[PDB]
Amino acid sequence: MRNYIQGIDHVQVAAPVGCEEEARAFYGETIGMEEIPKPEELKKRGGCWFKCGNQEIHIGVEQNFNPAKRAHPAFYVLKIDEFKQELIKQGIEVIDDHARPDVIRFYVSDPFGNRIEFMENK
Amino acid sequence: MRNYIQGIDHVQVAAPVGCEEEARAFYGETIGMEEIPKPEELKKRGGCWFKCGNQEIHIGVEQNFNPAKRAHPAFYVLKIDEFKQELIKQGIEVIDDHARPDVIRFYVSDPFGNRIEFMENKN
Repeated sequence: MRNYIQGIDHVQVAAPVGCEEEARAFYGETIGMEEIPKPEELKKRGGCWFKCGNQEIHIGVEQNFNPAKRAHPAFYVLKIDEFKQELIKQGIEVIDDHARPDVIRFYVSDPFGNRIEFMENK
Repeated sequence: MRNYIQGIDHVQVAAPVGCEEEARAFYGETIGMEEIPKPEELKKRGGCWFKCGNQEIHIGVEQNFNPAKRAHPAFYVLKIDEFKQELIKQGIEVIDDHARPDVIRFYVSDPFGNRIEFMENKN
């Protein structure tokens, strides 16, 4: 078979109804992603989209939300140790991980309890 | 604040213990992604990694696996039309989505019940 898949366009992360202020304050303010406008048709669904490099993260509203604690997206970060201190400074709780040896990584939870990984190569 | 975040490096998709054969059959054979060897130190954890463009998908083993039927990763596809009919040819069930009119897209479930989305911009 031919090679159709070109990469990850975006990841969708779930959140409850009314999540927007908190989503904006964490993804936008705190970790510093740029919010982007949703397509006109999809606005009526609630939620927020944010840009990270050539990819996006779509925070989507769910009727019966449960956070994703295991499966999760991993974002590549420049200057990870500087970024991490910027998070710690803002009261974000971080969890370091040394299991993968040529990579620096840590985990955080978004305001809704969803697992996020940040990594950079050593 | 400076702009530290560069992109999505990978997505971790959960699966049960013993999933490797079924994961390779679907992610590798069916959808056609290239299997990537895991770091030596991580072998014992089970699971498999597949390449997609400058990104990866990591299938990670979970004893307490719960499939992600709603929140999911979305993969960009060239010639999605033709990709979709290649999946149907192989007996894969596809669920089209027409809500976003600038984009063609559809969902499938992997063998463990996780939702995956495929999309392409319209020309």
